[PDB]
Amino acid sequence: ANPTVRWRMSTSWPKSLDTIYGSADELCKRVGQLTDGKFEIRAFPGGELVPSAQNMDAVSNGTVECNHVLSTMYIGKNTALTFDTGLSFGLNARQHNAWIHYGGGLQQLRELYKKYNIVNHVCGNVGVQMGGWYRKEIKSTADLNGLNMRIGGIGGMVLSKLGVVPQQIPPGDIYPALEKGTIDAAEWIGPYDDEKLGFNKVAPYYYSPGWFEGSASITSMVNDKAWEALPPAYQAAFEAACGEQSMRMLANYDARNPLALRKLIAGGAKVSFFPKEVMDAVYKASQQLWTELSEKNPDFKAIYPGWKKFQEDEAGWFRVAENALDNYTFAAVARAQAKAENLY
Amino acid sequence: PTVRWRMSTSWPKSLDTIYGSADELCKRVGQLTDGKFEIRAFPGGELVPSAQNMDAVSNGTVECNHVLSTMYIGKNTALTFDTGLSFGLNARQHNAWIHYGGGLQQLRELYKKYNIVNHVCGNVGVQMGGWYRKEIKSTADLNGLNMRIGGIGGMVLSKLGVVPQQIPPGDIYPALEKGTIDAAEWIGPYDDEKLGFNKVAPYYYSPGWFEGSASITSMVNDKAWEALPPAYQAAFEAACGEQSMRMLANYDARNPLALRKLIAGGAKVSFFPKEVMDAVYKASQQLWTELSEKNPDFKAIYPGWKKFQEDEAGWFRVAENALDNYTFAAVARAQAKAENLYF
Ligand SMILES: O=C(O)c1ccccn1
Ligand SMILES: O=C(O)c1ccccn1
Ligand SMILES: [Ca+2]
Ligand SMILES: [Ca+2]
Repeated sequence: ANPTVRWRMSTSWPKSLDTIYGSADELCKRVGQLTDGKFEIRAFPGGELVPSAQNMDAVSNGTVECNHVLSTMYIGKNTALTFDTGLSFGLNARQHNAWIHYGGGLQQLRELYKKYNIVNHVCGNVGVQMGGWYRKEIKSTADLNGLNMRIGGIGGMVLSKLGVVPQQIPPGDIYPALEKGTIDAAEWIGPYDDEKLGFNKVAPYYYSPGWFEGSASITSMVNDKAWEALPPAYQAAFEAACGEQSMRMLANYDARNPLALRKLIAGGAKVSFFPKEVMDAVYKASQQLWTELSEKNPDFKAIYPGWKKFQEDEAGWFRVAENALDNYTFAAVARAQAKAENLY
Repeated sequence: PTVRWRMSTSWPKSLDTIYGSADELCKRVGQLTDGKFEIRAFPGGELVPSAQNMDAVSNGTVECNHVLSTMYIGKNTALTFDTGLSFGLNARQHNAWIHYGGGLQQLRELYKKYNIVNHVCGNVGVQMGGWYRKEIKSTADLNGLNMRIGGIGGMVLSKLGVVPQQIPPGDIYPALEKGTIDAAEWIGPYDDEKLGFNKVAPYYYSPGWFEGSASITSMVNDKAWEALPPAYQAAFEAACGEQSMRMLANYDARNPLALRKLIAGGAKVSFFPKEVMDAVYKASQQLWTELSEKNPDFKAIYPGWKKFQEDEAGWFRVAENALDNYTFAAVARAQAKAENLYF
C-alpha cells in the first residue's frame, strides 16, 4: 500500500479570494480524493507560514514541500522565470498551456528550476488581467512618469523604463497603500478579485487591458527531494490535480468576472481602454526589455528564441480561425443584445 | 479493487490529438490507481460503429465512450449544449459554463434519461470551415451542396439547402475522392492533413462557425459509474478535467505547423464571405427558436445558456479580446518589419 504523506502548501493569497486561493484548496482536496486521504496536502494563505516573498526560497530549502505562487514575484532571483508566469504581450492562456505541455516549455523550465531544488508544475491561470486602478487619469505615457504603482510580475520591469516605480505589494496590503496614497495606482487581477479587495472604493479609474502578461499563469513549486520521495501514484495525483486546475481556476474567473464588472460599473467605476499611445509605448518597452534580458541572463537567452517562434506560429494560427470566429461572435452577441434591449 | 472498462471512441488511432487524448486519459486513470482501474480505449468502429457509441453506453454494452455528443442529435437535439452551439461559447467560456455556471448539472439531468453520467473530457477549439472543390462566393453556392459535417451545424446548413452527412473520420476521404460528397469539414489543419483532404479539395475555408468550440464527452454507463468507489470516480473526473486542457493544448501546438505545410503544398486558405457568415449566423438563431419550440429539453437550457454567453462575450470584449487582438497584430507587424515588409 502507498504510505501516508503529509505536506504543507504555502500560497501567496488571502483565503477570501475563492478564485485563486479556492483553486489551491481544490487542488489539495482532489489529491486527497485520489489517494483516499493518504496524501494530505494542507494549503495556507499568503504570509501565514512565511511571507509570500519567501515562498520560492522556502520550497528550495525544504521548509515547506510546495507552494502556490506567481513565479515572477521572484524575478529578482532569475528573470527567466518570466517564461513560466508569462511575458508582457506574451502567449494567451491557451497558447501558454500549449507551449508548456506540447511545445517543449515544461522541460526547459524543469531544467531552470532544478538549479533551485524545485520541480515545477503549472496549476492555474487568471487569463488577461485588467490594467489596474488609478487615482488620476492616464491620458498619455507622460502620466506614467513618476507613478508609484503596485504591480506583480515582469510588467513592473517594463514600466520602469517609462518612469514608473513598481512594487510587488502582497494582495492583502494593496488597499491600505492605495487608500493612504503611498501608491498612486495598483493592478491585481480583475473584476471579481479587485472588487473583493476593495480598490474601487479608493481609485475611480479602471483601465484595460492588463498587457503585463499575455496570461498570468500560476505555479506550484515542489521541493525536489519531497517530489522524489513520492510513490508514482502520488506524483500522478499531483500532476493530474495541477492539470485539472489549469482549466478550473480560469473557468471560475471566467464565470465570476462578468457580474463583478457589472457591479463595479454600477457602483461608479470608470472603465476605459489605455490610450493607443500608451499601449504602443509599453509594447515597445517590452521588446527592448527582452533584448536586454537576453544579453544579461543566459537562462533567458536559452529560452527566448524558441519561445518567440512559438508565439509567432500561435498568433498566426489564431488569427486564421480562433480569433476570426470570436471577433465575429462577440460582436454578433453584442448586437443581438442591443437589439433586444431596444425592442420596446 | 480491479476494475476493467472498455472505452469506445469515435476516432482513428492515427489522430494522436483526439484519440491520443483518450489514450492519455486511460493511462492517467491507471497511474492514479496503480493499474487497478484499467480502461482500454478502442478506435472508432472497432467495438461498435461510432453512430452507436451513445446507445452502446446506455444499454451497457460498453462502460464508457469518447465522442462528439452531437453525432447523436437525432436522439435529442439538447445534446448540443454539451458539444457546443453554432456561434456558441468558445472553449474557455464553455468550460466556465460547465464547471462554474451550472451547465454540468443541467446536462447530468438530461443524460440521466439515457442511463448516462457525462463528463467533459476535451475540446478541439475553433474548427476550420472545411474543404471545398468550388469556391464559396455566396450562400447560393451552399444550395444543394453534399457536405460531410459533424454536429449541430449540419442542421443549421440544412436551412440553406445543404445536405449534411456525419460520415466517420476514416470514411471522409474516400467519399470526397469519389465525389459522393462535394465538401467536408472535420476539425483543423493537423487532423485534416493527416486524413488527406487537401489531396482532393483545393479550397480550405475559415472559420468553422459550426461550434463555438467542439467539446468532447465521455459518456459513462450510470450503473458502471455508480459502482465505482469514490477514489476511482475522482480519478476519472480528474483525468477528464486534465484532458479538457491537454487535448486542446496539443491541437494548439500542432495546428500552426500543419497549416504551414498545407499552404506550402498548395491549399488555398480563404475566409467565408461576410454574406455567408451573416446568413449562417441568422439561420443558427432561427434554429434555436425552432428547437426551443419543438424540444422541451432544449427550451429548458437555452435561456440561461444565452444569458451566460451574453455575459461572457461582454466581459471578453473588455480585456481578453482587447489584448489578443493587439498582440496578434503586433506579432505579425514585428514579423513583417524584420523582413522590411509593409504591414
Ligand atoms: O501579483 C500579481 O499581480 C498577481 C498574482 C497572481 C495572479 C496575477 N497577478
Ligand atoms: O465529427 C466531427 O465533425 C467532429 C468530431 C470531433 C470534434 C470535432 N468535430
Ligand atoms: Ca497582476
Ligand atoms: Ca467538425
